Order: sequence, then C-alpha cells, then structure tokens
Amino acid sequence: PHRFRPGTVALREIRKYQKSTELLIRKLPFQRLVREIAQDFKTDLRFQSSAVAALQEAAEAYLVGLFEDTNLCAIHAKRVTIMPKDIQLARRIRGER
Amino acid sequence: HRFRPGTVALREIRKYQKSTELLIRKLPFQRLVREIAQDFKTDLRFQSSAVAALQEAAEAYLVGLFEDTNLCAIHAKRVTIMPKDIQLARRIRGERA
Amino acid sequence: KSVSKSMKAGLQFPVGRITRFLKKGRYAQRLGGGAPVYMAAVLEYLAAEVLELAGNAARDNKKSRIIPRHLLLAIRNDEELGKLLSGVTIAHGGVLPNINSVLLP
Amino acid sequence: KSVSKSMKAGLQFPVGRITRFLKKGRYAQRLGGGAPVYMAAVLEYLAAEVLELAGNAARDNKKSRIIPRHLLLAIRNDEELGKLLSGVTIAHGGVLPNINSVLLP
Amino acid sequence: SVETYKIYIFKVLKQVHPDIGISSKAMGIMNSFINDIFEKLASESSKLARYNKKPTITSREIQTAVRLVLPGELAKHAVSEGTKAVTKFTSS
Amino acid sequence: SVETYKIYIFKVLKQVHPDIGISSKAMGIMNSFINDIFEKLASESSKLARYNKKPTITSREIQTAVRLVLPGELAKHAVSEGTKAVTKFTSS
Amino acid sequence: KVLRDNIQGITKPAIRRLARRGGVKRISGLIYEETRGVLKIFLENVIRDAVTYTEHARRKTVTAMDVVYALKRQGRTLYGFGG
Amino acid sequence: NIQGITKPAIRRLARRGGVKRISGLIYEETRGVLKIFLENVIRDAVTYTEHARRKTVTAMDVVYALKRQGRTLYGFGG
DNA sequence: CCAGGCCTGAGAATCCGGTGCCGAGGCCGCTCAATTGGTCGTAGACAGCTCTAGCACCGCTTAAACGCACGTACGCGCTGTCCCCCGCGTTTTAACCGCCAAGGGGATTACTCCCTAGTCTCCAGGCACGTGTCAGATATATACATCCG
DNA sequence: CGGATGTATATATCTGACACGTGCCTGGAGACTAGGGAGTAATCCCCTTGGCGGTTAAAACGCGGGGGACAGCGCGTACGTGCGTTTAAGCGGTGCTAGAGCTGTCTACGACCAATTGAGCGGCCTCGGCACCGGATTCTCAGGCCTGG
Repeated sequence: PHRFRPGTVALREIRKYQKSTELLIRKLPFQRLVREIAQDFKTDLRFQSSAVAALQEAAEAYLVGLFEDTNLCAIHAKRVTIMPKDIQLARRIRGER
Repeated sequence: HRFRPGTVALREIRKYQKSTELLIRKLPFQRLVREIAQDFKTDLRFQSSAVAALQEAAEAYLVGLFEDTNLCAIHAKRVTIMPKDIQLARRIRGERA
Repeated sequence: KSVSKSMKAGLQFPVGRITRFLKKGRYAQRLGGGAPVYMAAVLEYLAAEVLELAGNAARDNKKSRIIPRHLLLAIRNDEELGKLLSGVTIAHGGVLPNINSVLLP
Repeated sequence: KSVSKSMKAGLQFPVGRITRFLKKGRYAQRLGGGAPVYMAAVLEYLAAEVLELAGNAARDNKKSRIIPRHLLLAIRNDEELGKLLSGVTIAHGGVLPNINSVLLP
Repeated sequence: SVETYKIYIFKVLKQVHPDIGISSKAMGIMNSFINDIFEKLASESSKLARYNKKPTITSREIQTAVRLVLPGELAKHAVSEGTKAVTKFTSS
Repeated sequence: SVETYKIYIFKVLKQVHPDIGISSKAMGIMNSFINDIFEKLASESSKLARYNKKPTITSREIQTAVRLVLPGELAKHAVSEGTKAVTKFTSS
Repeated sequence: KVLRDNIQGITKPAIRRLARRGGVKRISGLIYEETRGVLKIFLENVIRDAVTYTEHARRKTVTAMDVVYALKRQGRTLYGFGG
Repeated sequence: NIQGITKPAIRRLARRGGVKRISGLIYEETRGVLKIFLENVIRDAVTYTEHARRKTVTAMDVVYALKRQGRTLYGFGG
C-alpha cells in the first residue's frame, strides 16, 4: 500500500506545528504535575486557571527554545537525530544546572 | 630533543590556569580601546583604572568563550577548536542572532 | 480653558498618567517637567513602530485584525525589535517558521 | 548608656549605617525597625561563610593571608556560592584548573 | 477599575493603519509591552540619578536612559521624537 | 572620606580564622560583594513592597527577599540568622 | 488527595510535538526522560518563586501575577497575562 | 590597532580556557568577537560619561556598563 | 544488465463560496483624576579657582613576537554494518465538555493601638595619617617526576 | 629506562605591604511627640475544588524496514615545536596643560494644596470579520514500464 518515505511526515509536522499557535501539552496532566510540584513546597495550595495557563505557556516556550538549541548542537555534531548529550551541552552553555 | 605535540600545550594550560596575571599587552589594549572610543565621542581621555577594568572584563569574557568553544569542539569529536565552534557557542549564549 | 499636556506636546499618550506613574513609583525625590513628555513620546513611538509592523503582517496574512501571531511575527522579523525583546514570550504567538537547510531534502 | 544597635543584636556589621543606607536609597516610604538588623545579620553571615571558605583555601595553599585567588577558588568550589556568583568575575582571580579526560593523554 | 493603555494604542493604530483593527489578546500584549518599557526606562533613570547624586529626573536623564536601553536606530528615532515633543511643550 | 566595610569584615575574619590575614585587594572585593548583595536584597524588597501596596519594608520583606535571592541552604541559614538577630534585638 | 507520578502526563507525543515546533526532524528514544527532568527542574524553580510571592502576600492561592513575577525573576518575561 | 591582540596572546587566553589545539582562523574570529564586546561596553561607558558632563571615562562607568551586560566586576568599586 | 525518464495515480495543501456566531468597536452615564492659578523653598546653572593626573615625548633594555623549517597527529572523507526510530493500523483510556453543588478564602470595611518619621542634643566610633616589622616574592641551587629518544 | 625541562622545595634577604597607635569630627544613639499604617474581627459572594458519564480524540502497542549513527581505516595537510632575528613593550624621568573637583550666588523650577471639570472606564448591544466545512483545483511524492545506454 501507500507509504511515505521517512522524513516527509516529520517535515510536514514541523511546518504544521510552526504554523499553529496552540498549546501542545494536555491541560489536565500539566495541571496535575504543577499541583504535585506545588504541594512539594506548601500544602493545601489553590491555583488560578490563568496561573496554570501562564505556567503552561512558559514551559512550552522554554522547551521549544531548548529544542532549537539542541537541534543546533546535533547539526554541529554532523547528526540529524537529537540525543540527550545535545540537551546537556545546550544547558551547560546557557548556564543552567 | 623535541617534545611531542601536546605536552607543551598541557604544561602551558597548567601554567596559565595556576596564574592570575593579564595575558594581553597593556599598551596595545589601550590603543585598541581608544580607537574604538574614537567612533563614539572625539577627544576622550581615559583613566588607568578604566583601562584595567576593560582589560579584566575582556580577558574574563574571552576565557569563558574559549571554555564554551572547547566544549563544542569535544562535542563534535574534535580536539581542535574552530570558528564554527565559537559561532555555535555565541548563538546558544545569545550574542549572535 | 483646560488644555491637556498631551496636546501641548502634540502627543497621544497620557502625559498626566505617566507623570502620576513616575511619582507613585518613587523613582526620584523630584520629577522634572519634561520627563513625562519625553517618556510619553518614546512610548508612543515604540507603540507606533510595533503596531505598524504588526499591521503589515496582518495585511500580508489577508486579515484585518492584529493578533498575537502577527505581533510575534513583527517582533521576530524586525532586527532591533527582536534585540529589544529577545527574552520575551508572546502568548498565543507560536514560533517564527524556520527549518534548517540540512534537514531539507 | 549609649548601647549600639549592633551590640543589642550581637552583630558586627553596622546596623545604624545599614539603616542610613536603606533610608537614603528611598527603597520604601517607611523602614521597619527589624529590617536593618535582619539585613546586617544576613550580610554578616554571607561574609563569614565566604571568609571561612577563603581561609580554608589559603591554608590549603600554605599561606596566612587571603588573596583574590583564594576568594575565587572558594566561590567556584562552593556550589551555592557559585550559583549566587555566576556572572561575576573577580579581579586577579584566574580560573579553576580543569583539563578534561579527552584532552588528557 | 483597572487602568490600561487600550484607548491610546487604538488611537496610534488608527493613525498608522486606518483600516486595521486589534483583538483583546493583542491589546493585552501591547499594554504589557508598554508597561515593561516604562519600568525599564524609569528604573534606569532612577539609578542614573543615584549614580550622579542628583535628586531629580529630567529629560536629559530619560534621554540617556533611552540611549542605554534601546538599540541604535530605535534610540536615534526615540531621542529625536522626545526632543521634538519637549521643544513643542516648552514653546506651547 | 569613602565609607567601607573594612573594619567589620576584618572583625568577622578574626572571629572565624584568627591566624589568617587579609589583603587590600581582597578587602576591596569583599566590600564590593557586600555592597552588591545589599542592593540586590534592598531592590527586591522594594519591588515586593510595591506589588502589595505596602509603604513599609520590614523583617518579613527582608526575609522573603533573602528567600528569593539566595540559593536553598544559604537562604535557610540566613533566615535562621536574621530571625535570631531580630529576636535578640526585641528582647534587648 | 496526594499526587504521585504525574510527570508521565507529559506523554511522548507531547514532547515530540514540542520538538517539531522547535524544528527537530529526528528524536532519539532517550530524549523523553531528559526532557521530563528538565521540565521538572524549570517548573520547580518557577513554582518555588511563585509560592514565595504567594506566601508573602498572605494568600493560599497562586496567581498569574505571581507566575509572571517569578518568570521575570528567571528573566523569562511573559506578555499577555498582566503586568 | 586590532592587530595588537597578537596570536600568542589569544593562544594564552585559550590555554587559560583549556584549549589543547587551535585552528588558524580562531585569531580573526576572536578579534571580531572582542571588538563587538568592547564596542558594547565602551558605548555604555561613554554614555555614562556624557551624562556625567565629563570627558574622562572612569572605572565606575566601566563597572556600571559591565553590570548592565550582566557581567559584574569586583575590585574597582562596587 | 542499469538507469532514467515521463506517467500517473494519489493523497495533501490550497481556493472558494456559504453560513453563523460572538467579540470588536461605538455610544452613554458617571466619577475621579488631571488641570490651573498661586505661593514658597532650594537644586542647579553658571562662573572661578586650583592642582591631580592624563597625555606626549624621549631613551635604554630586553623580553616577547615574527618568520621559517620540519614533522606527525588529527580532521575528514569513505565504507560497511546493525539497529532503532518512523510511519501506519488497531485497541484502550482518560482528556474534555457540560452541569451542578459546596464552601472557603479574597476582597472590603471599621476600629484601635503602637511603630516609626521628625527634630534636637550629646559624644565616641571610624577614618585619615604616620610608622614599625614580618610574610612573602625573588635570586639561586637542588632533589624529584616525567615523557620522548 | 636516561636527560632536560619543568614544578616544587630549603633557605637567605630584603622589602614593601599589612597591622597598629593617635587625633578629630561626623554620624549614630537617646528622648519625646503625633499621626497614620498594620493587625484584627465580620461579612459577602465568587471562584475554585470535586463527582459523573459519553463520545471520542489522542495515547499506547505492535511491527516491517530503511535510513542513519557509529566504528574502522587511510591520506594529506595544517598546526605544534624549536631557533635566530627583529620589533616594540615596559620603565622611568621630564614637562605641560586640559579638565576633574569643589565653592558661591541667585534664580528659575518644582513641590503642594484647593476647586473644577472633562476624559476615561464600566456596561450594553448590534453586526461583520473570521472560524469551520465540503466540493474542486492544483501541488508535491513515490513506485513503475518501456526504452536509451
């Protein structure tokens, strides 16, 4: 049957998700994770929907920027595939611990 | 006799990491600073403390940049550092757009 | 008999409100008369530049309202604006379309 | 009868001088009575920590006088101090010795 | 009530592009941008007044704060606009 | 007559390591470090009293400024030291 | 109710989509654990600052203003939620 | 005057940075990067001096500019 | 025996006209913040004076830099392999929407008490200056490690 | 495993930087007032948390496989290393003067308070720009057949 050669769907997904402006993380799982991290600090914390939306936007933007840097490192290493060492190098150069 | 390539480099690395002395000639750095400042305001006088501060800042910045460049070179499976490594380091840090 | 300070400076942004904000922010013990006018002029200039590029993006995308996507496209397409707002995230803006050349066939 | 604020709090840093600095910086309209004491306590603790690490480095170098090299070694070897002081460069301090295994023979 | 720059941004937008509107989210982003630039300028003016031991903030302080906070071309046009506005205010 | 922290830093050094001295450059560095931490804490206290409509800066403001500025264990120990100092001041 | 092991809610397709938005063409199978750890660290930092602001405000609810202030603390200014 | 930053000086800076082997074009790249850095810092320092109604650039102005770039300097007055 | 076409099926992206919906943009009422005219106090613009230090210059010394030769370690291109993401189909599951209910805390008001700014008055801690002296940098000789021949 | 190049070391030295004594003046401390801001107690009601089910879109699982990472190997050259020569940095002794730094005046600029009024904010309502969608049209994508090589 019909079969896209690998890479074509990846490029199309890149184009689609760079054209779109919608949040790529599921809201309920993100909210649950945020509340877990919060109760790790102060018990019985309420949240606002705007606060959770702000956290989700910040997290998505941070991850996309980190993935751009990781892609740059992978291309530098003469690779198409991104690997955890690329993320580690990017974070080390940026100055994150 | 002749030392093999690398031994003198390592001894120089240890020597210049154990020291705390400026590696750039003071008068050439002063002339470079004055030349650069000539493009902002004519007839500027300087202070020796000001030129010393600029020299310290420039040396620290270049040392950090070369550390990041070495990281990139090792990532690319190399011992040699190259201009592409400096460009990648600056791109991740944010100086280069 | 009452002429607003914006009209005297030939500006749109509120000189009086900027004055009140500066005085309430406790930035200095005393505030000059031309400081609010200057700051209003700078702010309106910046807003006009951003809005002009955003409207250009909206017109290019065959629309008639400026949206966060248009604002982000303007910011990331103007070199000086992106330099000013390098570490700023625009909500509901996405990313500037960019695919590295090596990844393309 | 003139008991110093520093003696009243068991501190070395100048509570009165810190009060004057806070009030002349116009950080707020009013300054609480415990704010200068708290600031002096925190500053004295930080100075004591840095000086203790620097003196340890000086002893490890077989010297009886702290130098900027000792200060920088202490700051770069303490994790939290390095996190606090990361974009800060120290005059006449150099760098930590670090040659990676790839470079080493 | 909450105070924003919606009216003023709408006036500027109708000056530059008479036939283009704007959404609520875009207005929110623009209001945040204006507030951010206002803080980034006022804090710098305050710190320069502290550095020079000067109790007052003046058009000169804001001019040098603008030169410090904006890139080249933006600073040039902003200084021109501010000088023009201050000259007009003094004349009138 | 420039005001510095030389005497107090010397006293702290003699209280910690009595057999180790200090150089002029090292004292300059320590003075700069103390000043920088002071402005960081004070500025984050002002930008924290401003966001709660509070005209005053108190021990609570300084404590939360310390928590925001310093890393974890360092802020914990600093908070303990400040609480002890304020308690002694109130008792005396 | 105590919450446990919620980091798996950031599924493999979500990480893949974020990478695709970032321009990534091929993703290794070990990227997801590292990405989950990095996201956890970032969220811990931002939430710690947000809870510090909330606790200073004598409040039991976190606000978008608190999150925005935390993101300025990290130098990650966010437009569109106030400020 | 940029040529005053000689190849041996850049090699010494690299050694303090931990570089075991250097390529040819690294020197030109380093000169360009140093020129950009100095242009930024000197621009801010000259702005401070002009606001001070002075003609001499002071170490305090240089330190304040460096603090603006997020890279503070301890030892010259802070 | 290999390729290199056009072919040509074939899904995907684009265009287009229809319809519907809810948010942008204008109008109205009100209220509260900006404007104005006046007075009082001091911050700064301006002009002088002085003397620190910044600049220009010269000459001597020698230490770092330049140029060139030689060699070998490494960057890079190529090739083979094996494996591990990718694309696609099928099954599962819990995100999501809608609706409702409970209650808890954020916002607001009111009252009271005490904490701090302000002003004056006294006097000792802190800073600049002078001077003694010892930890360390330096010259020089030496035992010790080590990497290349 | 030798040797020369380096680091480190033991000891003299000599030294200039660090530590201590002393005088003075400026900023810190104490006392009293008064006034506004912080803490506390009530109350409202709005937003946040929590339970359900249903349809369903997205996640999870499995599998063939093909494209890419990764290791190995050989070639050429570019960089490291060493030595002779040259260039100018560094020191330091002199001279000059532009300009930092502070002082005095006096004046214009800004703070401050009361009354007024117009601009901007909340609320409301209608309509058209935009999200969605199914038929048509074109645009890249991928395997294939007979002929050119």
